[PDB]
Amino acid sequence: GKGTPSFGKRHNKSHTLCNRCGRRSFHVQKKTCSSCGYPAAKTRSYNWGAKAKRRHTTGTGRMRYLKHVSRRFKNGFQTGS
Amino acid sequence: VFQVSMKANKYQIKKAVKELYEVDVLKVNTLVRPNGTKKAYVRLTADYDALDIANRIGYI
Amino acid sequence: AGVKAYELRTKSKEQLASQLVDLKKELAELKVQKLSRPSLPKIKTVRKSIACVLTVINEQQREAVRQLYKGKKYQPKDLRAKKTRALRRALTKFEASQVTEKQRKKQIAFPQRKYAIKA
Amino acid sequence: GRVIRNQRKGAGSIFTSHTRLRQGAAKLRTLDYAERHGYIRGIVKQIVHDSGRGAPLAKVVFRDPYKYRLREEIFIANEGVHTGQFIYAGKKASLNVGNVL
Amino acid sequence: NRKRPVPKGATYGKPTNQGVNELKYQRSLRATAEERVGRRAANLRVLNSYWVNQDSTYKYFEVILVDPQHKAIRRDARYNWICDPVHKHREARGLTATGKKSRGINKGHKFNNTKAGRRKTWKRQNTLSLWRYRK
Amino acid sequence: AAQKSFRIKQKMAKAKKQNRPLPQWIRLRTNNTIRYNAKRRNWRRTKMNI
RNA sequence: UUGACCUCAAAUCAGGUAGGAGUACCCGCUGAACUUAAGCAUAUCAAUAAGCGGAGGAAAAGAAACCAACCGGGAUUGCCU
RNA sequence: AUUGGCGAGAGACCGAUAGCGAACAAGUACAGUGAUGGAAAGAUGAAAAGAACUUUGAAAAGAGAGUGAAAAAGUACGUG
RNA sequence: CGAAUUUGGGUAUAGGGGCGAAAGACUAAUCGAACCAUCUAGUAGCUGGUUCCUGCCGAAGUUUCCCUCAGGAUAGCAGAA
RNA sequence: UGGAGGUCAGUGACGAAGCCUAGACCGUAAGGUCGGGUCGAACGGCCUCUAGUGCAGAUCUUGGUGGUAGUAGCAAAUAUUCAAAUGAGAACUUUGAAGACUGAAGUGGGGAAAGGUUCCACGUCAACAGCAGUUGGACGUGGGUUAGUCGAUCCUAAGAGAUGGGGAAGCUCCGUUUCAAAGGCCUGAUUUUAUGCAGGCCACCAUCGAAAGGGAAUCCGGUUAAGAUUCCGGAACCUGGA
RNA sequence: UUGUGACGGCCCGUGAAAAUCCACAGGAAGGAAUAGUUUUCAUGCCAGGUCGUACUGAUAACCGCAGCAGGUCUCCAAGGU
RNA sequence: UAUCUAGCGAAACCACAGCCAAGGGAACGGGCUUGGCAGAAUCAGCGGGGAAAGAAGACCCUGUUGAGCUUGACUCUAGUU
RNA sequence: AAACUUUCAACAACGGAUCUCUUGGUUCUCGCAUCGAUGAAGAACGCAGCGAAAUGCGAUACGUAAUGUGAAUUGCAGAAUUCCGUGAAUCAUCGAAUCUUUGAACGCACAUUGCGCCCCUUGGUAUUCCAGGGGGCAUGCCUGUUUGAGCGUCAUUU
Repeated sequence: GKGTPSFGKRHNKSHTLCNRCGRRSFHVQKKTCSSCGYPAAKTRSYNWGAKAKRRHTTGTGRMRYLKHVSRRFKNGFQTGS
Repeated sequence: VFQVSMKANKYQIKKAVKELYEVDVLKVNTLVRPNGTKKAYVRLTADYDALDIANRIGYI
Repeated sequence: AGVKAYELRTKSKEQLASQLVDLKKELAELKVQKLSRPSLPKIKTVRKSIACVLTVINEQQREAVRQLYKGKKYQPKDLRAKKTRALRRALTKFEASQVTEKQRKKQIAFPQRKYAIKA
Repeated sequence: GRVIRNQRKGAGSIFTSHTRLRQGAAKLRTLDYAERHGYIRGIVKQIVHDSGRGAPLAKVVFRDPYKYRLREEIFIANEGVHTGQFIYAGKKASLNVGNVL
Repeated sequence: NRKRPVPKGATYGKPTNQGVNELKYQRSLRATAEERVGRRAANLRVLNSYWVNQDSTYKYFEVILVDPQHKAIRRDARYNWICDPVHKHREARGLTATGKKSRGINKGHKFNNTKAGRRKTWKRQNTLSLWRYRK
Repeated sequence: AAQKSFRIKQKMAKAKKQNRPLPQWIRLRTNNTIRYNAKRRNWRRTKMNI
């Protein structure tokens, strides 16, 4: 049959983790990530995928530099002490 | 038996044990403990006592 | 307690290196103690002291290289301003204020007058 | 309503040739100087079966006229050509079986 | 012309959009030449271009580019305007001479569709302007 | 598998370290509503499928 | 024999710059169909959705190869009409 | 111009099946190879003062107590 | 049941496309055109539902036209002012 | 009915809203008011304004709950029994004694993919193991994976894929040696220099692609709660260097 | 049972590459009584980094919603009839 | 196995429910009318009935609803000449 | 007049409705202009005396430096002689730093924690071999420096 025996037969990963995003969406044979588009220069995004943009947009991580750039501008990008 | 960092290799472990404990090690073997931390077994030469070194370090 | 940055600055570079190595030794001993004992924050205290010594050494080295590069253009990129990429690409004040001789003569001859209407 | 077999053959993904066991392209040697101004003597050294082709191929060896080294060529074997045989390629070669006049 | 990049000429729609072959690009060959040259020399700013030659297959143009980070151009106040950042990829935005010609930016009754921007104008005349006290 | 890569080994190490019940003193911290580890995993129940 | 000029190179040469993120707005390219026409093909949806390239705090436009036909007005933009 | 970013002031708006999917460890748990899909889940009490102690039971718990204005507030807790 | 054999792994072929010793078969339980998101709250003369009370008045299934015959307009019947 | 502007200087912790009540009164009715219980913080009448304003249905949505009903059923894989121990409690745990089966293309001993700690020890039965459980692949806490010789790493196959270059408005496409100026190691001059040098030759003309192809080299014995061709003891070998 | 060897049969089917390692042609250069030629003879010295390594591998550790009579590649294989 | 016990324990379906004959009725009633009758609670079977359950009949028709395919339908189109 | 439906001046259940509340959303208005090769956004690992998640951070790791305030943090411990002070703080501000592996991601590759080359230093009786520490090596373009190639072409004889 095409159901339970076939699901038993299926055991070979076609996607693995991608370097750009740890999403388990890097196609091994295609050598491309189905989620972020790695190794393409631009991150995969689509205007019809608004939920995906919201999932993987700015502010969903650590913001390790912008979170302070805001205050740096507020202070005027000063130098010294 | 020491817990060591991933970035270190056998040469660096040999050198570090030599510098810290002032002992010559005969061999160094390493594994990556599945909690995710390198584990090093270092065997000193016959002219040193591992128990003596461990007691000097502080753990009996 | 924890060492303090002002006496760290007063002390010299050899003293700083020796203090750092003693702090690392004390960290190792205290960490063996932590392995053998339930709980103790002296390890956090020692880590803080090590961080203080390291930042004092770093700041003194950066001040030394800054004084080495003082007065000359082409400073190392770790020493120049980190304001913003766009701001750095933007024109300097002199460049923006630069005007042609024609416009300079025009502005000199015919500036904006401070007139008023009363009577 | 759907693309047909020859149309798929032209795209040729599973319709390419199985070329693993072939012994190389069967071509005559280049026409530089000796083949058009005289003749060059080569030794047909081996006769083998080219997979996918009904004719045997001949590994022949010539001397490079410009540098000290041997040049191996893949000829299509004519009937009666045997191993270790002098074949001759050029304008002034003799009319014999295997020659490249 | 610009052949529509559809497989086997299939568009899957009305005949008007089913036409494939004789469609024309809406920007000029000057415009695409400047765009390609700027994409190559992305560190430069495209100022203008001109036709120099043409054959059956090719049209040849020469495009002038200005170095926005050259110190003379930072100075020499006649060109700090192009040193300014609002002029990044003028050829991509269509701000060059041929770009504005293709956009149709001209004063007059013949350019009522594209005088302040075609899409901006269309938006302006397609908004429903409702006030607090309805007029 | 027995023949893994270091990335997969690191992922399994992180999963093993995370797979523990929450400490009982975070239950006692004031203005806290956490009662259990809601992100708890079992190898039979949920496969991380890395 | 030795110097140039032009064109084209090579350098872990000296110093710089571009990429990428981001769509709320802006400048373009490309571009449908559902739908309406009580059917449907022009038409409509729509010079829109999707896709692509490119900026700024606004962008674009902008000082007439303009509008006019009047006793003429006088860059551009926006609102009421 | 302004459904983005930063800061601020408001409303004849909604009030935990409503309002953003998300008032809460919410783009989380979870599903799919993948694109992607995507929840549920607020309230003890002013204050834990969160039930010492005796007894039955192997124990969980029960009975009696005790705290509390209320235990017709006892983790399974506002009303129910 | 020694082979046009069986099979693991690595590869290539991607949707009006692939692949098919050909059954419209197979293409991740989906195939006479996969799956995902968006256009899209697609359209529906066609089904189903359409949430308090009382009082007063109170019908039509007929005329004409319509790709009109399960529908509309029109006139007629009814209410209100 | 939810909100808003007025007024009742309206009701209320001496109890508002809400909910229950074959208790009462009023209206033809939509409903309103009150009596009695529970409850603890807001709420109402009148004149107006306003709307996301009234449910019995839509194989309506979400959630919860019934009869069926202690019902169908828990019947494939030959099969269990006696005693003791532990335990609150044993058909199921452990030990012994029997009886059996798999019968070496095994119900044995290892491995690949996959899983990821499920391995092991000690506590331990709230939930899971569709009966039970003292047991467990369950829960809690910890321990455990040791290599020059085994693999990866190296090579290339099918194939993938930058560069030069050419298309495409463009995301990107073709192309892999082609219409490219495509380039690194030896006795080395022996001392301030220096893969600049009195010197030398070529022609694969990136890279990725196999834990089953190719391939440098380790065996025995012992050892643990768990690791061993990896640890220990002995005995060897290969590569690189000196 | 496994390995090996010398062989025979089969094909219009004749049953990868490359890395790597040797050897052979040729004679460049160098070499002589306490001084030179051999580290492809023997012995002697040092080092050999990084990641995996536990366990199951299936009527309970994988997939099939599960401790599912399903599916899932392979090595060793005693005695009697 | 069913059956009876100990333990465990669902689902389909359900306007309300469940005895008939005739009548009339949307022309085949469990309910309405006339008559026959009619006594708790139940167990195992059983397959006449519940026009039993499973699914907004797939046969047929309508829709100014599609789609697969064909062609000498209408209008176009890649390619080619 | 037993067991088996209806209703409670009645409790106890199941369940989470109503009511009341709200550090939350949703709309409106106003002000401002600030990402990234000086390496962004986003990932992956790790960092706390007791942390799994969330917050923050990067081997200086729930943070270091500087400034301000002034005596805490608190779930339990821990140094309270720091508490008339160059000084607590899960404080605020924030200008100096640190910033692991990545990522436009940059020595080449990447289902490798794989494989190189250059410079300096140290060790192994070593310029070549190995190891350790530190600094580097992407591409497309612009200006300039040096080294070049082309009977492309001038000055036109040993």
